Amino acid sequence: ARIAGINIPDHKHAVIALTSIYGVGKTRSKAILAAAGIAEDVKISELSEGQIDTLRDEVAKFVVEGDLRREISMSIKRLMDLGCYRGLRHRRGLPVRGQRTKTNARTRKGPRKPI
Amino acid sequence: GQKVHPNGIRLGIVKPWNSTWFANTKEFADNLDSDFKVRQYLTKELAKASVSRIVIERPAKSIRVTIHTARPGIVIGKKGEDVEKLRKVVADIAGVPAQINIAEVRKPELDAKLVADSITSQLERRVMFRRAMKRAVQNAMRLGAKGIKVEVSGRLGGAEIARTEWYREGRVPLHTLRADIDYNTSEAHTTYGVIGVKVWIFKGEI
Amino acid sequence: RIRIRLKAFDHRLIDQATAEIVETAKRTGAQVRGPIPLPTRKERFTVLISPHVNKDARDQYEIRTHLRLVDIVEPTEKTVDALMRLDLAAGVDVQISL
Amino acid sequence: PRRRVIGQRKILPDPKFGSELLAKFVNILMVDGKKSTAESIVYSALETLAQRSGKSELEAFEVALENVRPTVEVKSRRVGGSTYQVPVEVRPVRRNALAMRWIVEAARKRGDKSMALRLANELSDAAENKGTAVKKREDVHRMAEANKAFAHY
Amino acid sequence: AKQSMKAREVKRVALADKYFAKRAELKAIISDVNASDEDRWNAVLKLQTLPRDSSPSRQRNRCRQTGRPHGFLRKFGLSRIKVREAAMRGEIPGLKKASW
Amino acid sequence: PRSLKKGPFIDLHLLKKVEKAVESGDKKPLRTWSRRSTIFPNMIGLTIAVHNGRQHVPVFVTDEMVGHKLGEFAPTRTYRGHAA
Amino acid sequence: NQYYGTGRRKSSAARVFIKPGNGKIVINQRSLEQYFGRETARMVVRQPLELVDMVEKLDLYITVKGGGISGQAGAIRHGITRALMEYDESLRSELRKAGFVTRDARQVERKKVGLRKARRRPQFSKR
RNA sequence: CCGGCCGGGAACUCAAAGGAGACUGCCAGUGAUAAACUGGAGGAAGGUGGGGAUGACGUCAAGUCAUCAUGGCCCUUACGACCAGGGCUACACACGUGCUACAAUGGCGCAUACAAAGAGAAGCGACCUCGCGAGAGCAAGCGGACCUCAUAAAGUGCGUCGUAGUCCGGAUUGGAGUCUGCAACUCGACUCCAUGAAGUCGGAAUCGCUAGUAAUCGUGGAUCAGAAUGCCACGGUGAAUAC
RNA sequence: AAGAACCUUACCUGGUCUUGACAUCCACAGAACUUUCCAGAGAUGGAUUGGUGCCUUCGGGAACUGUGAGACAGGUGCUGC
Ligand SMILES: [Mg+2]
Ligand SMILES: [Mg+2]
Ligand SMILES: [Mg+2]
Ligand SMILES: [Mg+2]
Ligand SMILES: [Mg+2]
Ligand SMILES: [Mg+2]
Ligand SMILES: [Mg+2]
Ligand SMILES: [Mg+2]
Ligand SMILES: [Mg+2]
Ligand SMILES: [Mg+2]
Ligand SMILES: [Mg+2]
Ligand SMILES: [Mg+2]
Ligand SMILES: [Mg+2]
Repeated sequence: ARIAGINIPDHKHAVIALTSIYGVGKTRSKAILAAAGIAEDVKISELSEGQIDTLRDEVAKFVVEGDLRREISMSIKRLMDLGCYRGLRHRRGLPVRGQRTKTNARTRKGPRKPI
Repeated sequence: GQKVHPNGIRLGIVKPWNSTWFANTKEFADNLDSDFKVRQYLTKELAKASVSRIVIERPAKSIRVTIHTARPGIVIGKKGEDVEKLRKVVADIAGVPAQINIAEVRKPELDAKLVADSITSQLERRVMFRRAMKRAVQNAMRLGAKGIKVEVSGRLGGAEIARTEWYREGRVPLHTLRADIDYNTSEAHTTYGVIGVKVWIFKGEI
Repeated sequence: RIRIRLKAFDHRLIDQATAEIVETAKRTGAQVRGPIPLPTRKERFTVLISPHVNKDARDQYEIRTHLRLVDIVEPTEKTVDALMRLDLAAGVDVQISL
Repeated sequence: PRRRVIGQRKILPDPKFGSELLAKFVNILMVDGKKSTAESIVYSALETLAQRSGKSELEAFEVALENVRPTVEVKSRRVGGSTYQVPVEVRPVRRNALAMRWIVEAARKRGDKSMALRLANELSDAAENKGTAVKKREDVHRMAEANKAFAHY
Repeated sequence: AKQSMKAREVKRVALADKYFAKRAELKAIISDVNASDEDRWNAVLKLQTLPRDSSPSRQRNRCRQTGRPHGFLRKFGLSRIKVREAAMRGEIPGLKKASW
Repeated sequence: PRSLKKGPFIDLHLLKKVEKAVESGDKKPLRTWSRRSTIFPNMIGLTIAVHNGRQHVPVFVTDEMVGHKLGEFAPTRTYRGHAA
Repeated sequence: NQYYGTGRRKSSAARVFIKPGNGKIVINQRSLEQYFGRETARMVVRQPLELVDMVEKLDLYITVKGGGISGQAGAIRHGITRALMEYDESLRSELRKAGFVTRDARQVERKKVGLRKARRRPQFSKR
C-alpha cells in the first residue's frame, strides 16, 4: 500500500489505486498489473506482500512522483530561461498551445479580477 | 417586401429553361462560363437587333444557339453574312462547332425583355418616364395581353430622391404558378445614374 | 448484352428518349429489358440571398438527375449500328457499354 | 390556446400490466426520451414495493397515488394591488398527473442510490403518508384552506 | 474583386500547370520511404527553390463572373449571388427552387 | 510538428548563409526573414536577426535552441498590459 | 395459402406472410424474443393477434427493413393488420375500432433554415 | 462453399413514371329555408391531413458603393502594382450564440441489434501487412441502386464502480508522434503516455417548444490541401401540458 | 465569412515598379517554348544551353514576348442621405 513512496488506497481496485501515483494513469496502471500478473479488479489490501513487491518493481520502471515532477519542472524552466514564445507564455501564465485570450483562458489566467 | 423571381419560381412548371445541356461535375463550370461568354457577346453585338431570348443547347461537343429576336432580317442580314460571323465567333468562344438559329418573335409588344429594352432606350433618350410607361402598357393591352405591370425605379427625371412608380392594367397574378407571367428586367444608364425597369406580362393560364 | 445509361435533367424528355430507344431496338428485331428507372440524384444547394449579412435568408436549389437503363440482350448486328447512329436529342447523355 | 384542443393523444397501455395510468407514470418519469430506461426503473420499483408490502403492484401503486392526489388547488386571479389565490377543485385527470409529478419530484430529490430504489421507497412512504409528495399535497390543501374565502368565484 | 486579384489568380493557375510535373516528382521522392536520406534532403531543397505560386494550394476559387473569393460553389464556378441570378433567369440547366 | 520522414525544414538561402558564415568565421549578424527555419546543430554562436514584422530581433544561437524554429525567439506582438 | 400484407411506420417497411400453423413468429429469420429487446415492441407486434384472439392458429413469416426498433414494431403491427384484412374481411370493424388499420402518417419533420431543428429556434434576446 | 450464393421467379419491399383518392362527398342535428358549425359513418388520410415554396400596397430616407453595376467627387512617381515577413489568432476586462459538464435515468469494460440521407476522378479509397493509435506500404473496385466513404449511436445482456470533487468532469500543461501543405514559431487538426483544473444544477433576470414537436443519440454534405462545438440536411428513441 | 499558416488580404514593416499585374490601340525588335548558373528574403536583375516556327499577298500578317511615348488602364478610395 506504499508504492513509489506514496500511500495508495487499500479499499479501491488495483487499477484505480495505482492511478494515485503521479505518473500513472489508467493505461500505465493496466500495463503494470499485466506485467506483474495481478488481476485488475483485486483490492490492494488483498494482495500478497510478494505481489506488492512485484508491483514496486514494475512501477519502478516508469518515471513517477518526484523524478517526473522535477523533469517537468526542468522542461518548463528551460522554456522560461530560453525565452522563446512558449517561455514567454509560461512566464505570463497565459495559454501556451495557441488558444484564444480575447475571452475564456480562465484556467491559465485565474478567476475574474475586476478593474 | 421582397418578391420571388416570376421566372425562377415557375421554371419547372410553366416555363422552359434558357439552357438545356446536360453535363456532369467535370464539365458544368466550364459549360456555364462558356454559355455566359456566348450570351454576353451576342447581347453586346446585337444590342440593335433587339434580341429577346437566347437559348443554348450542347448536343454532343457542339453548341446550338437559338436567338429569339424581333428583327430576324436585321440579325441575319444579306443572305447570311452576319449570322456567319456571329457563328464563327460563338464557335471560337465555346471551343466547339456552333449552329446559330434565328427565331421569329412576333409582337415585340407582348415580350417583357423587348418592352423593358424599349423603355430603357427611351429613358436614355430622355423621354418622360410616365409617357414611356403609359405607352408600353397601352401597346400591350391593345396587342391583347391579359395583363401587364410596368415598374420604373430610380432617379426619375433627374430627381435627387430616387422613387419607384408602376403602372398596371388587367391581371398580373404573380402568386399563381400556372399563370403565364413573362417577366424581365433591364437597366438604363442615364447621365443621372441607373434606372431600373421591370416588366410583368400575364398572357394566360395553363 | 448492350447497356444504355440515359442521364437527363428532365423526366419527360428522358421518357421520350427511352421510348424511342426501345422502339428502335425493337424495330431492329432485338428484345429489350426495360426501361429501368434508377434513383434520381437530387443534388441540393443552399445559398444566402442577401449580398450582405442576413444569414437566415436563404434559397435552396435542387438539380434532379434522372437516370434510365436500357438492356439489349441478343444484340443484333443491325441493332448495334442503329443504336449508335440514332443520335439522341440534346439534354440527354447516353453512355453505351458492353 | 384560444380555440380548443382535440381529444387527448392516445396512450398505449404498458406491456407488463396493461394500465394506461402506469403508462402515464412511465412517460412522466421518462427523461430525454429514454422510455426503455424509464419502464425498467418503474417496473423494478413496482416489484420491489409489491414484495416489501404484499399488495399487487397495480393496487399498491393506486394506494400510493391516492394518498398523494389533491382535490383542490390554488390559481392566480387579478383584481388589484394584490393577487387572489382562488381555490379551484381539480379534475381527476389533472389529479393523477399532479400526483405522479409530485411523486417523481420527491423520488428524484431523494438521496438513495438507484432511482428504482428511490421510487420504491418514496411510494412506500406515500403508502402511509410520509413522503415529500404527501407533504406537498398537505401544503396544497392547507394553502387552499387558507384562501377558502376566495372560493365563491 | 479587383483586376489585380484576378490577374494574380491567373498567374498562379498558369504557374501550377507549368510546374506541376516537377512538384509531383519531388513530392514523390519526399513521401517515398525507400529513398535515401541524401535524396530526400536534396528533394526538399529543390522543392523549396521551386516558386511558391506553383503550389496548387496557393490558389483560391473565385466566382468567374465577379472574382469573389467567398461563397464559392464548385459545381457552378460562381458565388452564391451569381448562382442565384443565373438560376432565376434560367441560365442553369435543370436547376430550380427546391421544396421538400 | 513536421513529419519525421520529411526530416527537418531549413530554408535554402538561410542554410547557404549559415554554412558560409560558419566556414568563414564570426561575421555580421545574419539578417534573415526565414522565421520558419530550423536551428541546426552547427548554428551555435551565430547572432541572427530574425524578422518579426518590422524589426530584425537579434538572437544569439546556443546549444539548447537546436530543433526550434528561429521565429520562436523573435516575438511578433507587443504587449505591456492594460491600465498599468 | 399464404396471405400477405405490407405495413409501414416512420421509415420502416414490413412484409408479413400469415399461414395457419403452430403459432411460430419469425422476424428476419430470427425469433421474436431475441429479435425485439423491448417488451413494448413485442406487445406491439402481438397486439392484433391478441385482440382478434387468433394468436396461436396463425404462423408469421416477416421481413422488415428500415427505421428503428419502434418503427419496425409498428411496421410489423400494420403488416399483420393488413394481412388479416386480406385474410378475412369480417374482423375489419374490430381492427378499425381498435385502431390498427390506420397507417400512422407521422414522419420526422424536416429541418428548416434559421432554426436549430424542426421548430427549436435559436435563443432570442432583445439586446 | 447457408452468403440471394448461383439457376430462376415479377409475387413482395423498393426505384421511377403515369393514374386514383379527400371533395364538407354522404348521414344526423344546429342554423335566417344561406354561409357555416357540432358530431357520425366510410376511408390510409376529415375538415386549408403534416411539412415546404409562395412575402400584397407600403414602413424603417433599414442593410450593402466590400459580390456586381453605377451618377458625382477624389488618387495617379499614386489612395494603383509586385514581393517577403507580421496582423486579422493580440487580453486587466464586458456582452451575445453555442459545446462539454456537474453524474448512478450514470461512468467503464465485454458481446450485440436497428437507420435515413448524402458525397466521390490530380477523388472516395476495399482487402492484406505494419503501428498501441493518429497513420504508413503495396493496391483492387468505382464517375457509382454494383465500389469506397461507412462497424450508426442512444438501445439491449453481464460485470464493475456505491455518492466520493469520485473509474464524474475534461480544461490546462510536459514529453513523444501522424497527416496535409514550399512551409504547423506567431497560428492546424489528430494520436499515445502523463497531468488532471473550475464545476456539486447556477442571483436579479431571461429563451425555445404543443407534436413525432420538445428533449436526447448519432450520420452526411457545402466551404476545403489541411483546418466545425458553426451552417445546411438525415434518420433512431420520444413525452407533459393546454381549465 | 460555405471554413485567415503563406494565398485569401483589403491592414502593418520594409524591398522594389511605374502606360503599369490586368484592356484596346501605335511603332520597333524577336517565333514561341524549354533547360541551366549567379546575386538577392523574395520581388527583381544578370546571363544563357538548347529553340528560331505555325499560314503566307512566298516579302506579311496570325499568334506569344520585350522595348519605346501615349489615349488610358487601375482604386476592396468617399458617398446605400
Ligand atoms: Mg472591378
Ligand atoms: Mg485554400
Ligand atoms: Mg444563427
Ligand atoms: Mg397561397
Ligand atoms: Mg452603414
Ligand atoms: Mg475574426
Ligand atoms: Mg473519465
Ligand atoms: Mg467533403
Ligand atoms: Mg474539409
Ligand atoms: Mg432529429
Ligand atoms: Mg496572411
Ligand atoms: Mg436605404
Ligand atoms: Mg442610413
